[PDB]
Amino acid sequence: KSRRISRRPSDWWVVKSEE
Amino acid sequence: SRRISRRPSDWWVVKSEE
Amino acid sequence: AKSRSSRAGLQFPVGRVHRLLRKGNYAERVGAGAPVYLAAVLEYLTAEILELAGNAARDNKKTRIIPRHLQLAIRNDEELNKLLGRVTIAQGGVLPNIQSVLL
Amino acid sequence: KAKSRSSRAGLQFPVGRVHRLLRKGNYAERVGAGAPVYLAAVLEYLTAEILELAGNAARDNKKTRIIPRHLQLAIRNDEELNKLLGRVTIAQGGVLPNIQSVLLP
Amino acid sequence: KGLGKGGAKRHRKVLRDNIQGITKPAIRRLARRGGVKRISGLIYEETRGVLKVFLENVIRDAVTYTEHAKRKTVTAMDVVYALKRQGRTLYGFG
Amino acid sequence: LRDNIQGITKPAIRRLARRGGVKRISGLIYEETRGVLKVFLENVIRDAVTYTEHAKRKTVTAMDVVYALKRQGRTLYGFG
Amino acid sequence: SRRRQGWLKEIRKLQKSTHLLIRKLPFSRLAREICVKFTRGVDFNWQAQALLALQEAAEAFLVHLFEDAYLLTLHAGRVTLFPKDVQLARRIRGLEEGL
Amino acid sequence: SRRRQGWLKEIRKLQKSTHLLIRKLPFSRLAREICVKFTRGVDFNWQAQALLALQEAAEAFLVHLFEDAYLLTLHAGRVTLFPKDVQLARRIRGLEEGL
Amino acid sequence: RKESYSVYVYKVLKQVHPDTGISSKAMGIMNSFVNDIFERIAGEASRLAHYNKRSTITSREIQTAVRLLLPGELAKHAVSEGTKAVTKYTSS
Amino acid sequence: RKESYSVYVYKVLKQVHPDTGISSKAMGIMNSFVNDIFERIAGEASRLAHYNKRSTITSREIQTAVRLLLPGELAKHAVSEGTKAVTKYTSS
Amino acid sequence: MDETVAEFIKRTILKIPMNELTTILKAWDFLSENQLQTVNFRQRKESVVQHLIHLCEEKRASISDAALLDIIYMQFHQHQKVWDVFQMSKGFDMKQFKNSFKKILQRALKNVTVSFRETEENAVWIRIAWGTQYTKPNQYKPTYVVYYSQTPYAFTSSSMLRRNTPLLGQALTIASKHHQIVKMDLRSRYLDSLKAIVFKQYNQT
DNA sequence: ATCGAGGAAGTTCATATAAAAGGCAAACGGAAGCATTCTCAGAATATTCTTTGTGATGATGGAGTTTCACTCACAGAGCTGAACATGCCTTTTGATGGAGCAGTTTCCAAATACACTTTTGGTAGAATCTGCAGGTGGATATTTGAT
DNA sequence: ATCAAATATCCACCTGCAGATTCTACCAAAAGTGTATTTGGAAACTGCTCCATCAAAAGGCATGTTCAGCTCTGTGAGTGAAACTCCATCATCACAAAGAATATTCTGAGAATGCTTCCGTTTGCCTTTTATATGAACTTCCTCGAT
Repeated sequence: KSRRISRRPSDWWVVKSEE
Repeated sequence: SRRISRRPSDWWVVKSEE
Repeated sequence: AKSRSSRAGLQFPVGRVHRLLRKGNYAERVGAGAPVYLAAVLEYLTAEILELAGNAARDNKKTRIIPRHLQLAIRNDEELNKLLGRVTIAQGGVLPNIQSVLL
Repeated sequence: KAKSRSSRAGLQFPVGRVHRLLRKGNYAERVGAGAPVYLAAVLEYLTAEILELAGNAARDNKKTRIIPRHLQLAIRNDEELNKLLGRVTIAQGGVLPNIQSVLLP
Repeated sequence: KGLGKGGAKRHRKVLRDNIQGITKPAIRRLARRGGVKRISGLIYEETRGVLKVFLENVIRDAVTYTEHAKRKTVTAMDVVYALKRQGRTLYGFG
Repeated sequence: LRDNIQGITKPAIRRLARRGGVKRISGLIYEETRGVLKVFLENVIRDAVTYTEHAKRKTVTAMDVVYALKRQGRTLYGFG
Repeated sequence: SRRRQGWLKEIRKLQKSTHLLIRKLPFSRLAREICVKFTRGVDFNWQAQALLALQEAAEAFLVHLFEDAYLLTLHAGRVTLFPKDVQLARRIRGLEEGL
Repeated sequence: SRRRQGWLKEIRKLQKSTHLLIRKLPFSRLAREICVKFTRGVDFNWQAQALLALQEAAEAFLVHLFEDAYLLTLHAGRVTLFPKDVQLARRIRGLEEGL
Repeated sequence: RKESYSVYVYKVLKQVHPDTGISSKAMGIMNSFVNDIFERIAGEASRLAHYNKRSTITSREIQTAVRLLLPGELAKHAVSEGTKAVTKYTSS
Repeated sequence: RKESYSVYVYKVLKQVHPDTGISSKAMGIMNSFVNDIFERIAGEASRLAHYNKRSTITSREIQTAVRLLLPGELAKHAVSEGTKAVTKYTSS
Repeated sequence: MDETVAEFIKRTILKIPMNELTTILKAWDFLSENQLQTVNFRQRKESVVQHLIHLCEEKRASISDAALLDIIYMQFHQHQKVWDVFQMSKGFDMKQFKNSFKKILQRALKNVTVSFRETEENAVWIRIAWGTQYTKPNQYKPTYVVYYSQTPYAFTSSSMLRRNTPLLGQALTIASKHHQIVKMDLRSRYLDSLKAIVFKQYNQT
């Protein structure tokens, strides 16, 4: 089987800028 | 027929029998 | 020479419900008494949200129900809220809501 | 005699049981031939993706048999399996060990 | 509310407690899992309110599947189905 | 660094939150609501151009948005 | 001594395990009373897999409510909860995830 | 006068009516840009009901986000909003009501 | 060529209001209200006939679907006005 | 008499881990997970063939059902491992 | 009228087979037979019971007299419930007995087990339900006692509710003019099998 | 530093509980080959609808200065809710017979599709006929705040 | 204080887009009369499975008193946002031609249904065999607290 990139929840209630 | 239409509908506060 | 709907006494078409309810494959066989009983519940709701809006037409003094008066007839009822929960309305507006606490 | 359609597809989840369930559910009137081989792949890839993470749940907790707690630390510590199963509470489960911010000494 | 009225014999038909089986440290140990570092003295009345209005939005959906197929026994598949239409899908018993 | 997202103009976000009952807006919601709006339009137009590219057309119609908001969880009663 | 440590031993203990937290026989006698206020007269009959099917939904709901209610205490400079912080945690929640 | 009244007369004016609050041609130039970052290279073509279909949802979702997000301002004793009050109100809805 | 309920809903309004008119966009909302109640109910009554492994949506398997898709006090009238439709449909 | 997917899932576990066992209640969750993804995909694929005036759930209308019922990064790897299982089934 | 009587009558009638459905209702003596002409019995039983409800909604519909419908139902289905034989001693139509049938548990109700339907061979039929001091009684797990005013034998149905076996003996012995009650070796399915084991040993001593 | 006491891994160890190998009946379903059936891609074509351009245009937003109301840290008065220690009543287990009640099997008729029927009224859509709403002005009626 | 321009109302007008009204004709759908078919009510019975007790059994909860870490209120330095005078440029309406794109009509071929035969594969079922885990003891180790 291949691999994807699986990230730990990567806090998402805080809005992300491109930076 | 007619039912009762309840205008405010304050629903989030829990309210006991009093 | 008798309409099916006039056997019930209601107004919404029994046959148009009975026509659609086979064409979607909701079941492979549709009973006889069913699309009469569905033609009542679809009318009792649409005769419920109009009478609130129709009594909302006079109180704001416009004799034609414009799509604002549906929005103030749905959200000003406890029991019609829970039915139309995850549903917005086009040209809607919100309830007149400020609290005093902000004012 | 190579007549098992699963072995013809190179998959492991069955094919004919998917093809039987796509008609007894009344989802359409006719069911395509190429369809339930494509549904027996996506359910494999959604089964191999959980257990590869749940497989690393038992190894890093020093046990050898995946118990229902180990799925709860496998699904929620993904990004995308959270947003897939947003309405799912796994029984005999547990929650994530959330050390809060203002509990730090 | 309080239908099937209590005073068919006398007042105070709450005979032992009938609601207070959800004990004081049980609501504590629920909140201790969530990260509640300290519980104020009115939540012991509050959670008993919310848990009573969670059962009436499950069992009304759960006894209806039971009363439909003409039985007297609520099954495990009935509660799984009732929570599935509710919005809280359960993967335990299906 | 010129345009194409600052068309959601400076007092327009103000007059939005007036309807919600916000007495007085701070000085970062003018940037914050432009962040929410971009992550709202990527979880609609993904589901809306999917129905268009499926049934092989090139036009996103009115029914291509009412469906994709119905599968999202926000059923709309304007156009369907 | 007086206060060795009260709670931080207990929270990291209870998040580690996966037990049930409300005892079964009171949680049955809460259901059967509420089951008889609907479908009047006939008290019904419960399979023993059904009571362990609410309790893995009830004690998974309230543990998601309290944690998501606790993020309102930290937003107001408190530490302790209040019934302000549960009444507000249901109204923001939006009428389909706990009423 | 120094200030007659600004905020109170403007708010009860806006809840009284049923406008749209974002001008259309910027809202078209926002939508077509996001559409071309998907479906690589090739553009598309929009009917003039679909751009009045998002604007009866986007200005129906942002207005329902702000009224919900404003109740976290009153819970902290403030009056003004902050991005502490929007980044908390996208959380408690829980992953299916604004992400 | 797509059919609506616009002649029908307009007849319902006259039974409870002798003089109230309806705008031509408000009839559009009264389409997608009544199909959304329709596509729920038949799309949820199919699940019971698939559960108990029968194959006839009868006049009974709408009733337990009506008692799910409605809240508390709206339930008791809509089923009681519903059964008033079937009883004078059989005894004709 | 009621059939599960349990023997098939147990082969997937041995393909990716040579020694990892699975408890019985853990096999119960792996059933009512994989019917929930199945009932979503084959339920939402029904709505497209009912929309676009067709009658056949084809091999294409699962593919636009995969790209909706899954989030972002898990989509593009599922569909690219999807169509590979169709091409070798065609030119067998 | 009450509201639980609608659910009770609707579930009582559906236990009866379609054969003797007209035998019960003519013998139950509650509704007018001209309404039985209106009730067309030759159709689906779903629509049969609702018209029977609707023709009981226009009357008093008391829980006391609706309980009597279950009592006649048990007289014609005596091959299902398991029976028991008691007997009293230490002391006729038992007229002074019927004066105070209900001398037990005064704080719960005025009458929990009220039943007025007498039967020949001096047979009394009393439907015994049960409840507690702050709970409503349970109308679906009854207990049936057939006692004779000449033989001190009492024919008692098996109690699905436990814990209340000797107090049923106390509520029947103290209310009668007796002092003793026993528990013999007679627990069978039938009543004709309770003829040749009770009426043979007692009536031919 | 000095050293007592838990606290915590870390190890061993029997031990049921739960699970894996095995087996095979075998009831059931996937499969091959075949016969026949149609839905749907491919191509030609009228034609709805929408992009790209212009010029008026002015309501409306971007920049700036400001003044006051508002957010934030500190400190002290008051009160409230965790630790604690200890009887005891209450939840567990288990084992219990009984059994109400779920599940199965077997009949058959009263309700359901097929289908062509004739009807037909009924809805959708197309020009004509009204009138209700929004805006302007009639600006008079009325409470706002400065001399 | 009254003067004062706003804030608000009503009264009358006045298009002008917008519903409303016939009447269409007829297409499409529905309503009716039988033909022939069948799911599912309805009755009876096996036997799985759960209420209702008794009872060690202790594990866990109820009550009361304390106390230090909270919650609440006030102040004041410091500030970040509404308010307001201007002014341009960017959103809008109208149009019109240009057309890429949509929708309808029409044909046939590779694809799905359908019955049948014959195997393989998937079940429940023990069944034996096998193992991991967990709870216990267990000691040695070893952090942490009182002299």
